[PDB]
Amino acid sequence: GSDICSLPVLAKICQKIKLAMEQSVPFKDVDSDKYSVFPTLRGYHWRGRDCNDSDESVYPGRRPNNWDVHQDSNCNGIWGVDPKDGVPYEKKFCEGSQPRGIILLGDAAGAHFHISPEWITASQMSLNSFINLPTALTNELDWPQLSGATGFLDSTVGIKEKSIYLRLWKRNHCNHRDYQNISRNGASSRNLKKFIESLSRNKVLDYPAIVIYAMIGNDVCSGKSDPVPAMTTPEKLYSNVMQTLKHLNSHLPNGSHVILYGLPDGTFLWDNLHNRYHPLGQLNKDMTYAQLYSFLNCLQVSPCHGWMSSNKTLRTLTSERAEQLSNTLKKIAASEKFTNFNLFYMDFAFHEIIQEWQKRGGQPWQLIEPVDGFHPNEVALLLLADHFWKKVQLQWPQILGKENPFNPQIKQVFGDQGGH
Amino acid sequence: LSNGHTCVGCVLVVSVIEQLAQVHNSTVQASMERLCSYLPEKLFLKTTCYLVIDKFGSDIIKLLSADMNADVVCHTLEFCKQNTGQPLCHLYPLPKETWKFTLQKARQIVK
Ligand SMILES: CCCCCCCCCCCC(=O)O[C@H](CCCCCCCCCCC)CC(=O)O
Ligand SMILES: *[C@@H]1O[C@H](CO)[C@@H](O[C@@H]2O[C@H](CO)[C@@H](O)[C@H](O)[C@H]2NC(C)=O)[C@H](O)[C@H]1NC(C)=O
Ligand SMILES: *[C@@H]1O[C@H](CO)[C@@H](O[C@@H]2O[C@H](CO)[C@@H](O)[C@H](O)[C@H]2NC(C)=O)[C@H](O)[C@H]1NC(C)=O
Ligand SMILES: CCCCCCCCCCC[C@@H](O)CC(=O)O
Ligand SMILES: CCCCCCCCCCC[C@@H](O)CC(=O)O
Ligand SMILES: *[C@@H]1O[C@H](CO)[C@@H](O)[C@H](O)[C@H]1NC(C)=O
Ligand SMILES: *[C@@H]1O[C@H](CO)[C@@H](O)[C@H](O)[C@H]1NC(C)=O
Ligand SMILES: [Ca+2]
Ligand SMILES: [Ca+2]
Ligand SMILES: [Ca+2]
Repeated sequence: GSDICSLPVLAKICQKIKLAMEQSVPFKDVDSDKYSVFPTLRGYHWRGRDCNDSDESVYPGRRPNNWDVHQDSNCNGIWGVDPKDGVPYEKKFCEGSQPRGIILLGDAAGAHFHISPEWITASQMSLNSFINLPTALTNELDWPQLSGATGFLDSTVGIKEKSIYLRLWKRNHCNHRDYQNISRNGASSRNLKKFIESLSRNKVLDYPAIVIYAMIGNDVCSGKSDPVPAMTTPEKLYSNVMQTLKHLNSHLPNGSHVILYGLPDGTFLWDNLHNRYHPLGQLNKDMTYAQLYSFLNCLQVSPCHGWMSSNKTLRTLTSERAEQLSNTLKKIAASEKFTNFNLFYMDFAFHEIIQEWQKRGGQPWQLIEPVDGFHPNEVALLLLADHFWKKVQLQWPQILGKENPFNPQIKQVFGDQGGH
Repeated sequence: LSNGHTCVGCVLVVSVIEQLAQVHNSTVQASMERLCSYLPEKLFLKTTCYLVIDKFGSDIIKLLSADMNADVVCHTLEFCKQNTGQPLCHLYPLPKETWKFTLQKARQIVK
């Protein structure tokens, strides 16, 4: 009787918001092409900003509509005609460069789940602490605009590394805005089918895409008292992934690439954090991550009982299963073939990330979200993107394409290409 | 009514309230007013914060002014519930010998 959502005008707004969140598509999306002019609520913080929200045929990643003579049809900021010779700018600057988008099929880490310690640390709390809170809530507490795969804002942390998207734009400026973070906090191989349709890519009308499949925890993470039986089996993961890959084959244009990320060895969490104080326990040094883990497990609300546990036996079983699921992904990429994309596998390899972080004078505990003591933070995600880029450069240079020779001219004629 | 999430939430909120009053060496009432004053008007966050004070503020004041930690507060106010035979869920060091006596006293305070 109280709820606004039964009011005359707000009823349709309510349902539209809920439907958008159910489907993980932008709430503000007039032409319904899944790209938005609004940042949050699955908006352009998650995907490229829609340069024309009144034209479903205009969105990031689309092949140019007659070389974008009269309209920038792919929101990359490149359009018009050069009066010097009458040649369309997109033709001379982008044709033959083989543009491509970046797509992340991921979980809380890929979307960069982050509860700010400023929100719960009384010693430093102020009015400025919560200015970012409305944005984070309407982003489901994710920060994809700063993530390691699809981040495009200037980083909070002091390290220079960029997201995969911005490294892809830098290589070929025609890829401006062609990013999509298709991730959910609880996403796994089991439930990716429930929002795989939120992916935007037309097999025939859009450019190819690099797709990162990064279900890197939820298949072995659970809050149940006995979390072992709840973990995905290698047989079921294979079955789940194959359905996903089969779905991608009928949506991705030819020339696409799918990269399967292995699962981490989460034992480094307990090892590096169980003695350290949680933000809530820093004022009076009376709460550690060990105390937090035990609290959450008693309540059965831990994001990952298997790894966030004092029970070494359980931590060992979780990594063992994660190793088996990673090997299953390795065997899918090595042996499964699809007409419209090539497959690749990459170990999570967080030990290599720690070593790199240690080279720069850092310690492992500084790579984990302070509040939840589980997810990798912005530092770790950018270091994972750096490791990703260099490995693909070394092993599969074709995935990233070639450096576009016309990048300087694109910058000179179009500048920031419209921003994000 | 009460599940594992309301228990976490209560312990978090009461913990921040208690630690704000300590940091600013203030009363609990002033700490709760400080917290809400920090929260934006957007998304009804500030208003919702003041409504929580309206409903639970007076009980929180009485318990926190008697030097009971967030665990005792949230169990007393029924945000956390120890079911028969099930283990005791707590976030801060807990002396088991006196827990029930402490909880008994806490109930008398808000009675
Ligand atoms: C080091 C291993 C890296 C694993 C990264 C991927 C993690 C995926 C599994 C976890 C899924 C997820 O993060 O859980 C989300 C919500 C996270 C909530 C954490 C809150 C902690 C308790 C309350 C905080 C107050 C202390 C699942 C979801 O909500 O959908
Ligand atoms: C976005 O696209 C629309 C057309 O789809 C442009 O708006 C006008 O749309 C109607 C036809 O649908 C007509 O008034 C014109 O054909 C369009 N305008 C022009 C100038 O052609 C709109 O201009 C586009 N937005 C941008 C920024 O180019
Ligand atoms: C530590 O973790 C282990 C592994 O989960 C628990 O051992 C039991 O293992 C058997 C089979 O190996 C399972 O069927 C039981 O369900 C497990 N116990 C529980 C409670 O789930 C062991 O109990 C854990 N230790 C503690 C103190 O909980
Ligand atoms: C101290 C007052 C402000 C505190 C704000 C804390 C934000 C709440 C975090 C809840 C996170 C989980 O719920 C994630 C989820 O599953 O959605
Ligand atoms: C006394 C301070 C009040 C503390 C507020 C407690 C917040 C309640 C969290 C409930 C979370 C559910 O809505 C969603 C879920 O199931 O995760
Ligand atoms: C793409 O697929 C077509 C068939 O769909 C095939 O003939 C062609 O050789 C492939 N080439 C590339 C670059 O994907
Ligand atoms: C804290 O504030 C009280 C006033 O309520 C004052 O008497 C006391 O000296 C203060 N203590 C410190 C350490 O600031
Ligand atoms: Ca749109
Ligand atoms: Ca559009
Ligand atoms: Ca264009």
